[PDB]
Amino acid sequence: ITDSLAVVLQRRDWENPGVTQLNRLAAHPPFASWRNSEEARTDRPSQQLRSLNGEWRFAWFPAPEAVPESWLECDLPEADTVVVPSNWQMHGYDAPIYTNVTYPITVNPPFVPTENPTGCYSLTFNVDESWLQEGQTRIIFDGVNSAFHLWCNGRWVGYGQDSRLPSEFDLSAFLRAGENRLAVMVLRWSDGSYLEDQDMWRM
Amino acid sequence: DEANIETHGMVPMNRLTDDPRWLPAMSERVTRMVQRDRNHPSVIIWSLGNESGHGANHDALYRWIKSVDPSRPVQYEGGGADTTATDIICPMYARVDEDQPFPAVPKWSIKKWLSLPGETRPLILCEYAHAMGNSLGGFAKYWQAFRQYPRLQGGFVWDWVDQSLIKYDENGNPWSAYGGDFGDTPNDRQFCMNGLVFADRTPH
Amino acid sequence: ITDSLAVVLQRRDWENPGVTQLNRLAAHPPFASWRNSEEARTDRPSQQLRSLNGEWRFAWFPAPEAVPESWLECDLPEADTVVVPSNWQMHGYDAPIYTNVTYPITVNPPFVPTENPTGCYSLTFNVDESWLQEGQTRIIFDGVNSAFHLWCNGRWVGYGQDSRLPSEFDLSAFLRAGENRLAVMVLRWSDGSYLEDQDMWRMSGIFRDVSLLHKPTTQISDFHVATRFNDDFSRAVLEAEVQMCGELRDYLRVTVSLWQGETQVASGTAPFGGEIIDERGGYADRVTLRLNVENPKLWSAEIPNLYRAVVELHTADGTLIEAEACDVGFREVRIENGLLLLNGKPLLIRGVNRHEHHPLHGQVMDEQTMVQDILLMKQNNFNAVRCSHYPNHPLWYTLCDRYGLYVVDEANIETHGMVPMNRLTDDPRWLPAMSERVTRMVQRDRNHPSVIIWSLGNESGHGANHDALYRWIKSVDPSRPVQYEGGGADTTATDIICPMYARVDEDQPFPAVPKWSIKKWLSLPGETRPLILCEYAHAMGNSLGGFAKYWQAFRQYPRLQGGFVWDWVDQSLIKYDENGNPWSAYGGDFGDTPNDRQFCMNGLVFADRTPHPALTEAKHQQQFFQFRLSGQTIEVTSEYLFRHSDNELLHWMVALDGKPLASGEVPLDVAPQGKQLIELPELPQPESAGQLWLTVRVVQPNATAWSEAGHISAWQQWRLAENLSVTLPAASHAIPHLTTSEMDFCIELGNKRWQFNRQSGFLSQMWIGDKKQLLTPLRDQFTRAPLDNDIGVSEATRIDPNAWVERWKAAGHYQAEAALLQCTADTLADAVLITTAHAWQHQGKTLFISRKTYRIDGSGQMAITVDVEVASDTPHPARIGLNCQLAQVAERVNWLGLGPQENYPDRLTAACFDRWDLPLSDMYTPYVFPSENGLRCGTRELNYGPHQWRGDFQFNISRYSQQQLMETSHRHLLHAEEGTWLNIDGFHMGIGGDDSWSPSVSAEFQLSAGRYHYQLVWCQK
Ligand SMILES: *[C@H]1O[C@H](CO)[C@H](O)[C@H](O)[C@H]1F
Ligand SMILES: *[C@H]1O[C@H](CO)[C@H](O)[C@H](O)[C@H]1F
Ligand SMILES: [Mg+2]
Ligand SMILES: [Mg+2]
Ligand SMILES: [Mg+2]
Ligand SMILES: [Mg+2]
Ligand code: NA
Ligand code: NA
Ligand code: NA
Ligand code: NA
Repeated sequence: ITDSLAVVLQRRDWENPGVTQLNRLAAHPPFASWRNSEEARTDRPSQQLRSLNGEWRFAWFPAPEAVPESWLECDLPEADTVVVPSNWQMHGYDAPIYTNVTYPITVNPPFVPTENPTGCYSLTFNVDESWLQEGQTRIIFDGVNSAFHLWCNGRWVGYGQDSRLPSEFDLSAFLRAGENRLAVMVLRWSDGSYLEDQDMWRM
Repeated sequence: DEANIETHGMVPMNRLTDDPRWLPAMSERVTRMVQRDRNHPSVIIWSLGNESGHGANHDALYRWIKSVDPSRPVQYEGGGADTTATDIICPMYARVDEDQPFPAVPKWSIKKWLSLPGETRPLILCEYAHAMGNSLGGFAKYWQAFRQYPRLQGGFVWDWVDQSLIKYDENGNPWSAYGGDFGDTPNDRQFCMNGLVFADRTPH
Repeated sequence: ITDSLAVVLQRRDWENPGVTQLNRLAAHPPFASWRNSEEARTDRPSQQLRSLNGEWRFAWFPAPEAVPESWLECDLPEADTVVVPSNWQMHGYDAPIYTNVTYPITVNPPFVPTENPTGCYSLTFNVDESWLQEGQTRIIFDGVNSAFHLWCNGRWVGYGQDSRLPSEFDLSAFLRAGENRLAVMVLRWSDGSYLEDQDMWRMSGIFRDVSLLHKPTTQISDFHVATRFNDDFSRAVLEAEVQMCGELRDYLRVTVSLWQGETQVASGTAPFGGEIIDERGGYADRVTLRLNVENPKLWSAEIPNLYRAVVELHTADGTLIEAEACDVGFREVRIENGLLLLNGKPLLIRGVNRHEHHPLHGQVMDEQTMVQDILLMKQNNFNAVRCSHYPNHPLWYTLCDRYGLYVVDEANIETHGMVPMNRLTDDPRWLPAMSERVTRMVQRDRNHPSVIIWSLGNESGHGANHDALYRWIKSVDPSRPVQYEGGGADTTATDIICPMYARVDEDQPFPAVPKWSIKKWLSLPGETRPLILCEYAHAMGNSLGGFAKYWQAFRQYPRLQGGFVWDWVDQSLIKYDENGNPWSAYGGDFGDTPNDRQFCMNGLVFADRTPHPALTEAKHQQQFFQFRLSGQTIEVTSEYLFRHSDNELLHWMVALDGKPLASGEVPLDVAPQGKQLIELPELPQPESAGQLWLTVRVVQPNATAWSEAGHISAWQQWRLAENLSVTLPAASHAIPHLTTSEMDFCIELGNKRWQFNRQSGFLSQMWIGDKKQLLTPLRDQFTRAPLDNDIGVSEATRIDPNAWVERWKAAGHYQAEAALLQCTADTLADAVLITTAHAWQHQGKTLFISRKTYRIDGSGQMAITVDVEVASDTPHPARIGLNCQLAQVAERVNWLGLGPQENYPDRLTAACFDRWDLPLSDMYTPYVFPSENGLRCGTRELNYGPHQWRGDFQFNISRYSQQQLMETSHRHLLHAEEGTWLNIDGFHMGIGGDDSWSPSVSAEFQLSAGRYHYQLVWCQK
């Protein structure tokens, strides 16, 4: 219930420079968690590290509000299957903008426009329970533009800003053995946007 | 390595950078970077960001890094390319011999810049020789100067690849698109194409 | 619904350093929103400003969760009516805690404990709708500890952290005409708590003012003032920067006027829009004016010259939108070439640290008190104060501005309990939080002239966050230097070397963060900064020993620019006994755990603002006039930088052993930093025997704003001469008669009789007539009821085997047994002679040996001679003297020696040698935590009752045995003993105070000679 959109979006974290993250872990150099020296030594691949890149389900909305509560629970009918990672403008969802100096949105920090292209990404996956027993399990987004909320198995997890750095969260307490489902709600505009006026395509 | 901060559209440019309220946000942007990348030998300079004027938040951040990672110098062009927040004079587009004396943030000929009273820093252009379209005229002037003045230690050309996107015609023919080609508004058109190479990595 | 607690508290903002506020407005100097220039100009009261202080409804809960949803809606049945502002522990809701270092809660940032005392405050009020129509209405909390949520008319509004700064919110959209209701939920613990580990009582609530402010939609959002001068201060520039909020229109104007009372000194008007600042342009919504001022009058703590500045936001036609104002001081603070200057001159800080504390109100402040403090300080020669360790109540600054005191503004950050101390300060994650704490302060206080230094906080180690912040300020406000002691007192984050408790000449070389002798500190290779101690001379209990050493050094070393004593007032609270009797309480007195006991009492004054004796020592060492005596000439030197001795009278006087022979008066005429010679009239050359002493005092004929007429501001005395007595006692027509029992010896002479017990070897009783005179036999004494300093602990937990007391105890000083080695009696031609020798031992060790002679003559005088030997290997004893309990009890006490206040060997410079007479009561110092006190040194003659003692000693006298004192923890528990207790010391150890958690008594003050000798004469009238 407090995991409810209605509730979560109430705060409008994306319109507050004071909130740039929620429950996001601390930063650090790259980890693999090898369990064998040699492997690490030779840069092999670590099994404690797993990619979630691939097909995912996507759905676009003109606004966060328009997102339907069910989304949390169940995938949409009208959802598409998409490759991650990617930029949604690249898939026809909306337009990429090429402005230099001038902000794409109206200048009224820390406010973002009411119509803010929301992208609901979801993904269902499996987890070895071995992981579920001992240790700690976190998820990592190397890059999400510009802002976003996150749920795991219906449960609200956290929030993050800054499109260029990684975001990490402890999933440890939301995971179930076997089948899990992530629901990431991503926003075009955020207060972070005011700090991202680079002369490039806005995606 | 450069922090993710550009407030270029603000007015004046440092509207936010000079505001405490934004300090935390900014802060995160620097700290985190550092935290993440500091072990790579290729990173040799830290940069606070780009075109965000010059504000106190900058000074504070500059300092922070200095304290945390003294192994690398810090640079930042905003607000004149020679502020208290930069270890290197890193202007963008300063001419070899001509001065461009804008108010508040003039761009001196780089040879002159070095000699200003009290100036002691090295100078490296953060941006030079705009490679847009049929360009790069005058490149050699720079090289020569760089070669003759010790304190002129080079620069970074702007920039590598054109920021063009592919589109298709009815015949499913691909073509290079730029600003406004997506009905995107507002837009700056070709301005996103300043590379030395074409998006496909084919050389100009 | 989303206004629902259930929902709101879901987030648990108070357990997230990332969230320090929600919907809180921006910081700024104080606004009133006057709508009339004159009013603003004269500081009248603005109607757009309304106080919500008063009766409010309160209810307490063990936890936030326990709060009931209805609360939002309706007041509770079980609610109480309470006064705001206040601290709820002060009303019995829960306990106040007195812990120093150790955090009250468990260390697990950013987590607070589950049981967290919640206080629900509510208030219903009315609003003129006029306000409701146009403009903007916000509310302001000057102080709420530690964190809180807020609702208005059922609607959730915002959240805030940092107990020491104001929180503002726009109410504009929640107000209804007429009846409104606020609901504030306040929490004890928050993540903010981790940044608030100050050594003080841990309290909570809405302890500072609550108010409402009505402002135009288009208003003045902020402004700053700055003064620049020529090389000689012959001319200045006032520069004001103003910012506006609202919508911008070309007919807008700004006017800034400067007033000197009735006089308008300067004015300037302009339209918004700044100079180009960068490639994008300037600030359209700001404007900066520059006013020229010729021969401005400077502000100083010596002479707080003020000006009034008015900022009017108006239209081009003349219509005023609103006004704001402030007092302005023309002064320049700068560090140049190792020195801290003010208006070009190098300062000498006579400072003190001060907390916002009231014995009754807890942490709630008021004008009345504030002023009191100020007055006192000023009267005691203080010129500066440090806001240990958070921004103070706003009024304070004004007062200081007006009265004249230099101030150090300090950010609200102490993480003392962390480990290592900089665990958080060195963490980026905490940077934002920290940041807010500094930025906001600055934003708020920067226009006050009294603030001359910014401080980043206290005892939080040294971390990068510090450096960053230091820098920030430097950039934003270059007008003042920044200091910070953490991490060694000399880091990159401080402009001044500001250690705490560094000794004058001794080094304390702790690892990583050694404390060098301050003279040495300056000379370290590459060091160039000035040094000012942020804390020195711990005033806990009977302390301040060694104060003068500091003063002297300060005076001799240029770069030593003073310090701040720690600290002003004891942090004691009042309690009541069953008889509804009030009494001073300290740590643990509320069952508070954990606690640091007396540790919260380190003031120069008692919570009621009653002075400790130490205060005087301070007053004297800090005097602004210095004297030198040469021949018949007195040299006077002024330590004023800016004023002339225009309210000064010098009274002098000569006395012989107390007998005044001549006195005079001379008006002072000295320039700041100048000398004045005073020629003395031929002095009297008494024949009589005794000591000739000269004494001078400085008086303020006329009253001042902080002093009464005839105030004494300085004094000094000198011994001119000595005429030794060569006379002899005339013959007695008789001589005492000795009688020997088996049990003792009896000396008789007239009505007089003396008895010495033969087994004890002591003078056991004596009679005058048929009246016994003693309840206790006269005997040697080598110890004292430990002083705070002797005990020396800073944490209840940690005991120092090196503490004096520890050593004394362990040595058996407190329990050694006397042993008669010998006792003899003999009859001389003119007297009777008694001889004794005792040994004090402990476990086979002989600690001391005492050898005496008593000689009674025909005149009925008893002369005593004492010679003591002390084992080289025993710890130096606290004292060497005698004691006894007299049967009698009298009203007054009269002596010829140093006085009149309590004075100790290492704390007696302020004392004067003269003849004093006081009531017995005054001979006792009611230190809350009791110990040895009331001593007076350099006494030659003492009178009590029919008795008289002569020699050269120190003594104390009261109704309490040392044992009682030593055994009672609170002043309120002592009770007078049967007669009068008298302690006569041939010698007494110093008291120390460089710090109170280590041995701080200088060697020159220890009883280390090994051999001591003293004599006395006892008689009656
Ligand atoms: C330097 O100039 C180029 C112009 O093409 C870009 O705008 C960069 O972002 C700027 F830093
Ligand atoms: C300096 O020392 C005193 C000791 O009584 C207090 O703990 C202050 O807070 C500290 F800064
Ligand atoms: Mg935000
Ligand atoms: Mg740009
Ligand atoms: Mg918080
Ligand atoms: Mg402390
Ligand atoms: Na070169
Ligand atoms: Na470009
Ligand atoms: Na000095
Ligand atoms: Na203390």
